[PDB]
Amino acid sequence: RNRNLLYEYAREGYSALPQLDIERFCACPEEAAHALELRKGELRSADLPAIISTWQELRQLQEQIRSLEEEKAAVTEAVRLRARGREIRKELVHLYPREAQLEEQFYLQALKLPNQTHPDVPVGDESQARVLHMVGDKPVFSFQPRGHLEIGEKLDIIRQKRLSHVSGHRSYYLRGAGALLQHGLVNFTFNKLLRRGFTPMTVPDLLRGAVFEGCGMTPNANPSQIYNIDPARFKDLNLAGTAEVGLAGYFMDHTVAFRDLPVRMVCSSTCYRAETEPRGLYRVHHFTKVEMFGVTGPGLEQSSQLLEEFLSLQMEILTELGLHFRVLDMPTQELGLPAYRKFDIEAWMPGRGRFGEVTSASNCTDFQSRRLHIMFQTEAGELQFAHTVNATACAVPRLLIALLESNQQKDGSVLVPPALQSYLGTDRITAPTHVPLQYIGP
Amino acid sequence: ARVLHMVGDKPVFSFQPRGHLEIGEKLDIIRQKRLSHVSGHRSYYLRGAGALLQHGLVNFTFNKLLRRGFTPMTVPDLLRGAVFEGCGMTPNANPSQIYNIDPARFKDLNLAGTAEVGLAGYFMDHTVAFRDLPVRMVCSSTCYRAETNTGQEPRGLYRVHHFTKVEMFGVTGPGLEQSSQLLEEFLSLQMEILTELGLHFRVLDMPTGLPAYRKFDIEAWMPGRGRFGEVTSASNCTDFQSRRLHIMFQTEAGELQFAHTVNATACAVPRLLIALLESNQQKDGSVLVPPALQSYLGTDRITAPTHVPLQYIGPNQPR
RNA sequence: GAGAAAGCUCCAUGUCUAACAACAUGGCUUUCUCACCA
Ligand SMILES: Nc1ncnc2c1ncn2[C@@H]1O[C@H](COS(=O)(=O)NC(=O)[C@@H](N)CO)[C@@H](O)[C@H]1O
Ligand SMILES: Nc1ncnc2c1ncn2[C@@H]1O[C@H](COS(=O)(=O)NC(=O)[C@@H](N)CO)[C@@H](O)[C@H]1O
Repeated sequence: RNRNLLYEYAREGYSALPQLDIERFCACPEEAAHALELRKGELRSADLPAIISTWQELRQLQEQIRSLEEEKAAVTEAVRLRARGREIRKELVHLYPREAQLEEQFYLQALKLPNQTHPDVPVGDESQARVLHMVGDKPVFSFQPRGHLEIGEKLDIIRQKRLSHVSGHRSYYLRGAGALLQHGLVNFTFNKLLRRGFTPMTVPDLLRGAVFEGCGMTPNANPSQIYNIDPARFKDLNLAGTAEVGLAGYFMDHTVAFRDLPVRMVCSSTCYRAETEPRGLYRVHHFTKVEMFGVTGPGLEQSSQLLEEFLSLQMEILTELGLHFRVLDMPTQELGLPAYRKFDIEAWMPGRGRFGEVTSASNCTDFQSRRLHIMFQTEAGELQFAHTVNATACAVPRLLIALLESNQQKDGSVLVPPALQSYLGTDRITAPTHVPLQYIGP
Repeated sequence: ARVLHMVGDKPVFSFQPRGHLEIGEKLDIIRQKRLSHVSGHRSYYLRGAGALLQHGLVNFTFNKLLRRGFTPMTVPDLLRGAVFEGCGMTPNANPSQIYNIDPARFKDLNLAGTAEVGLAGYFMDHTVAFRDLPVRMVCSSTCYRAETNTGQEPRGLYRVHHFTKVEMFGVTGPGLEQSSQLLEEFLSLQMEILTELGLHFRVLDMPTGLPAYRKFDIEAWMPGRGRFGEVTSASNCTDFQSRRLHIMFQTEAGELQFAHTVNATACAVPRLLIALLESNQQKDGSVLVPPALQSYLGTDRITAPTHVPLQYIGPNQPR
């Protein structure tokens, strides 16, 4: 019916069993209950005692198993007593199934537990979320600016009409200047990060369920938003929600030299979200976004500093583009299961009339590393778990909407910012020379 | 299988040719070790110089095509079954190259085998003005192939489930001559691109697939493989993608007619990477970067990465 | 991609053993087969 793929992975032996954090907060039950309630994840404080009790029972059984194994090893070495060995073997075999079942039940419930919440994260809804700062101002417009979809259809750059038969609902197409603008945006962000020293990386779109669970997303659920391929054609294959999931999978079960840390990887790849607005590019099933994900040093201070640098990069990119953007700290309620600290950057959209969230940065310091066993070995040779920070530099659909609506004009021409001016080759855009398509459908 | 043209000279190497995977692994650009669970089987990761090469090649080809007037375009990744049927690919058969989304979760949703299916969907049931013709648009998107052969060279980068492939799609006038000349132009453009890169290559003509009326196959000589490898496939089509999808173009008279479709591949990151790495292979394992791509990479000669390669701490290791 | 074989290029879960090993199930690494490259 319902079963995790991480416990199955550890049981089969594919990867080392993850190290849970229950022992970390077992010291004070009230603190953990308060943090979990504030996060308001799927698990609730009401159900925490059952998980803790099962864990304690599991620990006692494991200690007993270790003692019996030690006695059996001692008798075996001395003989190398037979009746005692037979009795010990019978006792251990009888106890083993029960211990395995107990472990399965406890780990199944424990996986649901979310990560620690940073004290400086406000508690409340998205509206309750605090605003860090705003760069730029709304452009003055003599007349009401039109919607991005309408401007796109008028210029024929974006085609969203009559697409159900071909691409299904919420499907969009980019043509002409729109396509060049998207390519220019991806290349401009890539070049800026490469100059900053980010190491380019490419991640496969298809990924297995274990990696997704480690990332923290729910791979299979009734309302699940991740696309899963048919089991008959292929088994345990899912479409990457974001590039960071692929990068995490690449880093799963591997070590990095201490000198290399911090490691920054920039990956550009298509992301498919089920997302189960009626029209427009605000909600799209698939889109292309450049993603910067980096694994920092063990120190939490280092992880936070890396997240701050990523935020600075996002701000510099949007300032260069010239869009009006406000950076607001995400609330505890929406932080999510795998995110410690999350920053949301919303770009003003005149046509939409509301700020739109386009960039999200998440500190996965202890959840993703523990789930996938990503660790960094120090010079002495010890292995220390490494914090991972993942953020999105830019998304073509949201940035296209913001740039088009911000630079729209009365004649219908859309101005192009100077940074993308070199890539496009035209200071502005004009009505398409080519005749727009004619619908001949019955 | 006639050889229309042969260009370039085979490189001369004192030492024996080295496989692309070995050169990449020593250089660390591409890792394909114990990636079964993480990314499925026969997937690949490009890092360091390899990623720069992939982005550089796609951007260089895109700039060259745009200079010639190609209208840039992007297509939706998810496509419906009817679109695939029109393009000549059928997912009904058990062995298929088209990934199939779960029917219960979503109905009739299939990943784009190639970018051509997306572009064909764009022109479905629509009429193009007789003056716009011919119309050539270049779309760059990742393409996923459902089945990659494991019988030969399984542990190789040559065949992969997901590869980045620039695709050029061009609609032409009613005349067969128009489509043929358009395809000829496409072939000349791709040949020029290969010559700029410097890869030795031979272009042959495929006899008679069923959807394509005519075909052109470009194979690039790779030293590490030691044998010719197909790198591009441009295949003309005549009133078939349109006649299946009901794609028609309105002439000056206004009569409805079915336009011809020509599809060509500007470049594919995996085969080009193999040929580029192998052709410039050096004694120390370093790979020379052609001057054309020097600006994009920005490094004259690739050297061993300073960062230490990743070690495996997973349970499936001898102890 | 499908099937099959082997243990190495070995790691796990179990049957009789005081216990190594020996045989099973599965993973991984190789090898042998039948098949698509739109
Ligand atoms: N249904 C959607 N359709 C199109 N674009 C979307 C959609 N949802 C979010 N986006 C865009 O994609 C970005 C992804 O941000 S996020 O999913 O919430 N966070 C991540 O993906 C983490 N991997 C960041 O490292 C958003 O900021 C927004 O710009
Ligand atoms: N398994 C594969 N892995 C990576 N690239 C591939 C693969 N198969 C084909 N290609 C790329 O796609 C090119 C054309 O082969 S093809 O997909 O069967 N034919 C087409 O793509 C044309 N119909 C338009 O793309 C190849 O030369 C190569 O560049």
